[PDB]
Amino acid sequence: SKMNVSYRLYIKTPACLLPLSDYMRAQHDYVSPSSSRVYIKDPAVVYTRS
Amino acid sequence: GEIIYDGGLSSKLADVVDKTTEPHNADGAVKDGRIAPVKLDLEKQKLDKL
Repeated sequence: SKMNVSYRLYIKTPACLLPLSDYMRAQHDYVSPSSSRVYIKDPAVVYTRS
Repeated sequence: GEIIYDGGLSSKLADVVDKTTEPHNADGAVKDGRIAPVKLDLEKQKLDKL
């Protein structure tokens, strides 16, 4: 590394990388709606009896 | 002893349809002389015939 490499390139640390110690920063919450919900596939029909 | 009253045929005030019904006019003791309700194909999600 010291003798056989001539030039080096440096960039800001990508934010996607994360050390193993900071694994709790990856904790996140996702919400799924209740399974009792029923989604209608039938259209509404409009009528009058007058 | 002799049976004077043991149940019998019982009249019902109204019948209740357990199936969904299309819109309609009166066709019982009252008969409607007007045209039956016109069914129009509207609120089409995708374009057709235009």
